[PDB]
Amino acid sequence: RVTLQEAPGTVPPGRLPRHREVILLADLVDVSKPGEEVEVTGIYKNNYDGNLNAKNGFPVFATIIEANSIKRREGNTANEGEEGLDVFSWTEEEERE
Amino acid sequence: VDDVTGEKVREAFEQFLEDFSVQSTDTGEVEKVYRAQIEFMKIYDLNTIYIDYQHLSMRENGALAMAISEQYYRFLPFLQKGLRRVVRKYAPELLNERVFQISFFNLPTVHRIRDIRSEKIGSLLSISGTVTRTSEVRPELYKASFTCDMCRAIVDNVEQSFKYTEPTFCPNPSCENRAFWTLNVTRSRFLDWQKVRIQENANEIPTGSMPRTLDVILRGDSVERAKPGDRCKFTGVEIVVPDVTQLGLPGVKKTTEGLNSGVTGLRSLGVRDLTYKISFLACHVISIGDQEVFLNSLSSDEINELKEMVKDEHIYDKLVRSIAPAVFGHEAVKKGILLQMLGGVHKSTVEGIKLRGDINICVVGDPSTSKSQFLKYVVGFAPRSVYTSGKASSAAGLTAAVVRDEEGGDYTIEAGALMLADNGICCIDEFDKMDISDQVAIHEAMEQQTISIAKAGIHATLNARTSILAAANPVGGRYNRKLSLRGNLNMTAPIMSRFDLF
Amino acid sequence: TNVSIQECTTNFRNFLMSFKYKFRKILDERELYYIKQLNEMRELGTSNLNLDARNLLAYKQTEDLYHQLLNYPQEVISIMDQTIKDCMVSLIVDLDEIETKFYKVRPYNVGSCKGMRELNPNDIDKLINLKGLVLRSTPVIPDMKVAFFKCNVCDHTMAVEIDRGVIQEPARCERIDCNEPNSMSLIHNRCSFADKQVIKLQETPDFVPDGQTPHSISLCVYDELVDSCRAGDRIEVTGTFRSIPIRANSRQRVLKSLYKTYVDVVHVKKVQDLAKIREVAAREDLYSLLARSIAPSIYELEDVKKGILLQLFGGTNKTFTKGGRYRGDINILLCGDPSTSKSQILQYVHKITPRGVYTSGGLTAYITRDVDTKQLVLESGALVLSDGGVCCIDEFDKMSDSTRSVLHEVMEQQTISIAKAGIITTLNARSSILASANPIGSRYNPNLPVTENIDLPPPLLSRFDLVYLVLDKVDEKNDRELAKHLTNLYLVLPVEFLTMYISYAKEHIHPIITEAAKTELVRAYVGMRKMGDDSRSDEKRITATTRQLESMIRLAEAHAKMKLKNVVELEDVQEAVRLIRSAIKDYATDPK
Amino acid sequence: VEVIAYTCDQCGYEVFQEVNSRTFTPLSECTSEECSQNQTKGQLFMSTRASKFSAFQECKIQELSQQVPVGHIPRSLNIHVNGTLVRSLSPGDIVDVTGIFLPAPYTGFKALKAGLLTETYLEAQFVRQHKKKFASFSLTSDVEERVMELITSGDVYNRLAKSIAPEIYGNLDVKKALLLLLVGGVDKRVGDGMKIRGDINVCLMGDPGVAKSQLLKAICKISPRGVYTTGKGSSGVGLTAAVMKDPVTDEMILEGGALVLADNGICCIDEFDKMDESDRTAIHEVMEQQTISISKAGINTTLNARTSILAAANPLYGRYNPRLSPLDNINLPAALLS
DNA sequence: AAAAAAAAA
Ligand SMILES: Nc1ncnc2c1ncn2[C@@H]1O[C@H](COP(=O)(O)OP(=O)(O)OP(=O)(O)O)[C@@H](O)[C@H]1O
Ligand SMILES: Nc1ncnc2c1ncn2[C@@H]1O[C@H](COP(=O)(O)OP(=O)(O)O)[C@@H](O)[C@H]1O
Ligand SMILES: Nc1ncnc2c1ncn2[C@@H]1O[C@H](COP(=O)(O)OP(=O)(O)O)[C@@H](O)[C@H]1O
Ligand SMILES: [Mg+2]
Ligand SMILES: [Zn+2]
Ligand SMILES: [Zn+2]
Ligand SMILES: [Zn+2]
Repeated sequence: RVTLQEAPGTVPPGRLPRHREVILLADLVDVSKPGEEVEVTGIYKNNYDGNLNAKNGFPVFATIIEANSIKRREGNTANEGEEGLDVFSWTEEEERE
Repeated sequence: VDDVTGEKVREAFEQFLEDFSVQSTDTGEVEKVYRAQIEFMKIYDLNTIYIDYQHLSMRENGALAMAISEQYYRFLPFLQKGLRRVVRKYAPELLNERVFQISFFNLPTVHRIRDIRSEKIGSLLSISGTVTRTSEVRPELYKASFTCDMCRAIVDNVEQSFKYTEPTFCPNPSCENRAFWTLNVTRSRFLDWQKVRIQENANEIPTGSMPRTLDVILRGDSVERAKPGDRCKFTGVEIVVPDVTQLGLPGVKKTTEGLNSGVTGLRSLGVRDLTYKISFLACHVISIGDQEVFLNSLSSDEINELKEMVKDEHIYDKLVRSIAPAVFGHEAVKKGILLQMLGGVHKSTVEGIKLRGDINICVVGDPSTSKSQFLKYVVGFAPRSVYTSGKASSAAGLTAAVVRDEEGGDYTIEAGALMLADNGICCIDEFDKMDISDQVAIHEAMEQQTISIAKAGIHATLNARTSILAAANPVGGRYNRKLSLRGNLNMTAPIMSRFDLF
Repeated sequence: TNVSIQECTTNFRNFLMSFKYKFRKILDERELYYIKQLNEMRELGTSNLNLDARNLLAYKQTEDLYHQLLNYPQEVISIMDQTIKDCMVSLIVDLDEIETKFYKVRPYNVGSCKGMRELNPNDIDKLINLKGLVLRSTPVIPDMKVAFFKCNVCDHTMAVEIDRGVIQEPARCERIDCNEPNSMSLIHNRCSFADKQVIKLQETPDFVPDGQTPHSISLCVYDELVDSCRAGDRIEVTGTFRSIPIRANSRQRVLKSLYKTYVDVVHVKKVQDLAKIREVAAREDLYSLLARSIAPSIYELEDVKKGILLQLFGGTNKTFTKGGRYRGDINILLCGDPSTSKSQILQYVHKITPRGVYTSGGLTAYITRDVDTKQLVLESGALVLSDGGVCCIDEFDKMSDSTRSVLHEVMEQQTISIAKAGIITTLNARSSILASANPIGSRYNPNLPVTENIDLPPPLLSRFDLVYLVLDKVDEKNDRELAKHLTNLYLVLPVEFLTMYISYAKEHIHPIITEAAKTELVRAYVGMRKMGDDSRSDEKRITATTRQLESMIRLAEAHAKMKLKNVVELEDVQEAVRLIRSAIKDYATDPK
Repeated sequence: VEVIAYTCDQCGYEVFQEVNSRTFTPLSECTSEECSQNQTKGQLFMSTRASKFSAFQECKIQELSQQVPVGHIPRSLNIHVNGTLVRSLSPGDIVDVTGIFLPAPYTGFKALKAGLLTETYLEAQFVRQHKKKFASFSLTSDVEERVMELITSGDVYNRLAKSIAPEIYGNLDVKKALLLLLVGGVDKRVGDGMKIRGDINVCLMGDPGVAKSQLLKAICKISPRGVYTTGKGSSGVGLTAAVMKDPVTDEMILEGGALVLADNGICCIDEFDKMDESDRTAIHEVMEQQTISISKAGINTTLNARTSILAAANPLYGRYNPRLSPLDNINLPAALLS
């Protein structure tokens, strides 16, 4: 599990970022690295919490994101030529070419 | 027990909802403003309704308006029932069963924070202050559905309170709810929730005393509507919140002087004392501080004035004359400012190379020849513009800076004037006395339209798409006609090439 | 006890209807207060009584009630309030305004003021008087008075009274038709509450002779006493003493052997004139007297006093839409060797002016971490606090470097913005600046120009409205005059009248300039332009700037603001031009 | 509390309870006969008027520097005082208390540890204040004949100067100046309220090895109001009071801007060129009996500073020079010097 | 409470 903030390039200027929690199951372990901007496709879910209810005094629930796909987006902002989780991967026909 | 008073106020409420029948203008014989509002909710799938207090005021005088305003919490469900009744009388398909919300606005008066007193609990009120902090938009349980585990019966529509409440009985005769219930997440209905903090303005507060603080809770469509630092007016109902920690919970459990108004003697409290604190609930927030898309905003003046301006023959000759009428002379400076404000096209190559599409202008002159007036006018006219001095007192300076708490895990950046001026005009004054860090960051921010930093384990590339306008003073005070721009100014040669006009 | 219930009420009622302060007058040895005050209440509609103990002490039957009040405060006060509730109706013989209002007393001067350094446990539940300084207040604390329950099964509600905070919960709904025991649920937001507030108080510093530390005593107030005191207030209070056990561990029923002490109070005290204005306003030489009234001890220095008084009067402010607002503030700087008593004038103007902050060489808003409570609060600076007044700055030379730019922001725009911790906003200042500076070295050498000696940026000096120089040079006559004057002091002045006159000038009076003065202004501008060049093509310094123009217009308008006029005259513009050019004539360096 | 009483809600006798331990527990049901009946009659409540109280105060005592064996840190000892002996002792004096040495349970900390270890304290019975008494020059016959002897002694100031510090030789001018300082100048205001301060501000200049520090120690010892400070070394001496974050509750008791006994005190400083900007600004605030008005958290409890200033320092070269003398001065701003 | 690393003046 990992903490996900907002990208400074998309936050409104002079404001504060928002944090969420991301859960990585098997085959997704150590794919992400600290300091690396990423894009995660996942499922949004909610669960109960006690201390969170105690501090706010209202029936509030915590939210987490379980990852289903991860795409690195560090440096290479050009993301229109082709689609996919990775743009540096080749098929057999591309190797033949 | 039938609370007939609630039924009576609900009947009057639905009556003036259905047949208000006010007239706005001469051509507006009968408007039926709330019927038109319901039509709007039909055609756009909205859920909230807005009611003016003044329009409510003259209906039955104080027999209805005061009856609703004073005991707002007492009669809220009756108003909800009446609204649901009229909506399902006039638009059943709108219900496809949904949380209707009502927001009252245009109250006669607004109260200060220091005038908040306990006798107004449950009464409609309006307050104002400076918002200083917000919170994340967390989901909130509103109507829970439960399953009796040993018999798998369904008990739903369980209204909640300031604690997470489970049912108390199982309708199945053979079962007697000895076991507890399992919450059905996919059957429950959640609602938005955000808590903001407000304090007294600098105007009201006397002497050197500390400001008074209050906590406001938003709900529904009014989330993220009060950004920090903005002075806003809130409309809602006074409430009181106890300490849930003393209350029974599944989880485990100035101030040291005590003397709080503790209350004890209940079943669930045991030997614990219950305290209370004042909090405000809000329902209405306001703040007091493509060419075809534009053509879609159609009006008689929109067509006529724009067509006349387009079809004229001496627009330009007039246009420059209309910029900064206060200043005297300086025609070319006005034309240059107009050209800057129009701006240039922005294009990108096929391989991802960006081309700068902005105009940068510098103004040089001897002291007191009305150079700051243009800066002030363009700040007051051009949207999303920021006025800034050349020497900045903050650590952000011009571009950005990194700040971290002492032994604190913040490692966050703070935005400089160039960062705030995104998609706008930055107006720096007194360009001469900039320092080396800014003096070398600017000619990267200008040409490449981006700012990059890598310090103490955090790296980022911030967007700084700005159109800069600057002013300066020649070395020695007065411009020496004998020499040239390079001789008089102390700016570096690469900076001069950055600018487009002088 | 069961003694004061019967006869004390009748005795104090008799002396309520039969009191006269002539008894106190005779006791002093140099009139029916209660009935006339009750009639004043009847014609006013308020609910409030004041009651002094010494007048209560002057009567022989009442001093027994005095002693019984000392022993048993609560019962005596309650029966007194009931007696007054009856007395209103007994005296009116509209009965409708009485049944809505209550009645309370505010006794005072029961005994001598006692300090926190001498409070024996023998004085528990007795009336004492305290003087002190308020340290901190607290937000209003709701207090339970009436409970609101509901039988959730049958949706039936009942109201339950409480006593001593402890509430006896009903174990079953009163409706025997359902009669279920566990169907009763409390409703938090449909009850009734009272507003309790806790005040922290510190002893006055006069009780500590040997450099010890002061002590703090907690206070409690109710209803009308809420928010009656703020931070730094010096008050005197009258109330009873109290003790309370400490819960210690909130999980158990164990109690500490020591009781916390706090005081519950019922009393607090702190520590058509326009006709007179126009009589003064019609005097011909009011200008000189008004200028010389501000500084009674300062010898000579008439022109600077006139300038300071005029800038205290202030100019006009306008915010026309198509052009924007124009500055109405006047800023003055004082320079000279540290032998002029120039700080005394700063203190004079600070205390004379209605609003103003006196600081030294942080001054603006900054986000702060609250000390006692772990929260974040935005706090405004000294400059913001002087909106509409005069901000006094001392030791202007040692201004550091980061704050100076802030001033460069606050004079040319009069609006300071802050962007920290996610908070972006703009704040209004609209303040006047009056500062003093010292030259570098033991003396200010006349040969060197002003810029080097003061060590200030040329633009910051340039953007001031005026500047004054003082040069104390050794001569026989002036030294003799100062010696005589100071020795005579060592061996015609108005009152706060000045303050209310200034307020009236500020906010009732909005004078304007006339067409006639425009010609004189243009002629003066040309005249100071014509001096700026001579018979040589050397291109002499341009001394006639538009800053001079704004200076004369503002000064002339402020002169018309004085004397309660509505349109300017020539005398205003001659006074303004003479005042500015006197300072300019002393601005020359060693050449020329 | 000594005896705690409960009112019984008109149910006859009011039940009493007695506790000597530091932890107390209340009652729930009472032995009233109608309350002892098979159903309750009123809940018992504690009555403050009927119960008996006693004044309580606690202190701690430190070992003297003489009695500590070498290489050791002095220890402490708590002490409890009850009754009429309350407020019979003040911080900063040498006393010899007689009392009872008693144990105190460790269960108050509630750690379930220290199965046999317990804390101990002393209970006061009788105290001799000892030390000395200033007596506020209370008039008495003996000192009256003493001042008669002084009057018969004739000229006195030279003798007093000779009698201050015989250990240091000569230097009669500085001793005469100190004597004139000890009395004070003209004070108590003038007409119209103009401020005049009776304290004299004198500074001593000299190279190291002149025993100006020794004379300063002598004048501080002989003057009851003397206080010695210096640049840092101790932080709670300048710009802050001694009650910062002191109480166990961390109540943050504070006056704001204040110095050490600045009212009618004799501030003595060695190495007057050493202190940082904070203490120098403090002196610039105390100039000419000016009140201290430094605020941090909305406090404005200004301390009325009226003190004489004693400053001893040297030029940073440590010696005098034949060249221009203001170049040496004090290496301090001339405004303070004037 | 005390040691040690980092960015800005
Ligand atoms: N005139 C003197 N008579 C007697 N002792 C003297 C004299 N001058 C100096 N001393 C000796 O000097 C010592 C104390 O002087 P000290 O060095 O503290 O003076 P200082 O000028 O304040 O210097 P520093 O700042 O270096 O401490 C003592 O041992 C004292 O005996
Ligand atoms: N219409 C105008 N024509 C010429 N000068 C003007 C006009 N309006 C204002 N001014 C003057 O121009 C000045 C603008 O400031 P600026 O040009 O930046 O000089 P400085 O650098 O000395 O502040 C103002 O002080 C004002 O007196
Ligand atoms: N003309 C005068 N009349 C009365 N007192 C004076 C005069 N000139 C100087 N003084 C005295 O000399 C002192 C001058 O100090 P000042 O120059 O105000 O200090 P600062 O360096 O704070 O400006 C004053 O305290 C004042 O008592
Ligand atoms: Mg020494
Ligand atoms: Zn079941
Ligand atoms: Zn029922
Ligand atoms: Zn009983």
